[PDB]
Amino acid sequence: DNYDGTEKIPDVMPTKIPNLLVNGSSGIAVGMATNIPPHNLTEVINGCL
DNA sequence: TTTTTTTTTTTTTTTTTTTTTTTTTTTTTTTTTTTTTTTTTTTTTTTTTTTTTTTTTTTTTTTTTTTTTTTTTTTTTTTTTTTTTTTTTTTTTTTTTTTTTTTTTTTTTTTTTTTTTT
Repeated sequence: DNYDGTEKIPDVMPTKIPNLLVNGSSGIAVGMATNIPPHNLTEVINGCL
């Protein structure tokens, strides 16, 4: 449920694409900090297979 | 195949101008110091009956020096003109209202790289 409690939000998307490796990410947390480069979708799917 | 003319951007560094850091003078601003106002009470001042011996005004008459007085000639007063100040129509500029068009900034958090100082 959302902040008001009047509507629902997904906890996680049911992805088919490996979005983390594919599109990458970059963010600055208080203690941690992530920096993940993008990747090619065909190569990542071959690795998954 | 060798040799000859011309064209411009650079070795440029110096003159002129512009931009950017500076600090004397009249207009603000916080402080201390002197003018205003309200209570207590307090000896002290001040309002009001009675008696009293006083000292200045009103019977009457006197004069003299200020009140009569006329007249010459000044000189303040009034007239016109022009300048200086005051005051009010006129104009200009700016601000606010509510729907529109556009934009612009300050910080956390981590991790890695430049970019100065020691």
